[PDB]
Amino acid sequence: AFSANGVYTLMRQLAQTSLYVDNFVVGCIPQLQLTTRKNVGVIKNIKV
Amino acid sequence: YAGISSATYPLWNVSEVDAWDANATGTDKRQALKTDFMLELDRKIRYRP
Amino acid sequence: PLVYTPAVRGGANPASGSYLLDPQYVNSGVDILQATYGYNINGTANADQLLQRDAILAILEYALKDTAFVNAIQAVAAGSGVTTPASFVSACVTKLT
Amino acid sequence: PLVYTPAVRGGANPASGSYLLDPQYVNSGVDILQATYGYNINGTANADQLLQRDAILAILEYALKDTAFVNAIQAVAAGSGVTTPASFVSACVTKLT
Amino acid sequence: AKLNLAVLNNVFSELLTQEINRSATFLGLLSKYPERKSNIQWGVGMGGT
Repeated sequence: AFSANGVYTLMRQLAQTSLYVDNFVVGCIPQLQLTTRKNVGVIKNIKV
Repeated sequence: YAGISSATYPLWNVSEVDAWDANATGTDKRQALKTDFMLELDRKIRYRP
Repeated sequence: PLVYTPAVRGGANPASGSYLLDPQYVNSGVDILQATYGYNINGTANADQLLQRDAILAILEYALKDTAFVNAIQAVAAGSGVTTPASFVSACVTKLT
Repeated sequence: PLVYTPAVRGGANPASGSYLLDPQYVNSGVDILQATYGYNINGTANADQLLQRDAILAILEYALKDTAFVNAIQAVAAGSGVTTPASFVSACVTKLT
Repeated sequence: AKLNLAVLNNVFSELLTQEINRSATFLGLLSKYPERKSNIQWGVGMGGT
């Protein structure tokens, strides 16, 4: 998996059958983290 | 968001300013960006250093 | 019926096999539980064992964390015929039927 | 009155307080738990929570491994109104009275 | 039936978060001095002439 813009994504070309098909796929597996909830401030719903 | 819940341990909460007044008019109350929301939010950030 | 989904937020059906439990605070907030949960290790689940895995996770995510459930299981351990703690778990089955 | 000891053989009262459970096999022996149990983390156990810690460990060791208790908690999860499992514990706590 | 789901070790990351306001601001500006006597004595001069 290459790291296009820091996100590690596989390519994994699928299995061919008929000499001109070339099925590809692409995908990654993410997660987000918010250590230290002290710094965070929100204003909930202002107008629009 | 983790094992820690904001009910048991209140040191795991954000500073929030809810701009939805409980009794103003009826039908989308929605207080609209008073300039002192941002320094009533800044007071809460100053406590948790 | 019963419509339980696994209560951890992003780890419902892990491919690694180890469903890791979120830490509870079981003893009215003075302790911690901090378990895991492996999946199928002696075959597969034959459509009864999905429903029993559906109910073991419910009594372990939500019930021990609760403060009113533990006061009922506290009073069962004060009964007149509850010693040798394998008759404790057969005393509550007669209460659950 | 329940006369209960920690069921692991040599690890009754540990030094750190991280009482590590031995793994019991649940769901008619198809999957594993591998839990722990941290002791006093938000105070002490104030002479009443020694009786609730007495019964959480009893329902975690001698109950989920037993094959009649897991069918007793299965039949509660097949009734009417037992959905959204925060109410599954409420229909189980009123049956234990 | 994986051959290594049962034997796994949960390892943490080297990341600890402080959530307590242990700040000493007013103690930070007081000109700390090493007194070794039994009580501090000075003189306050009133009037009367």
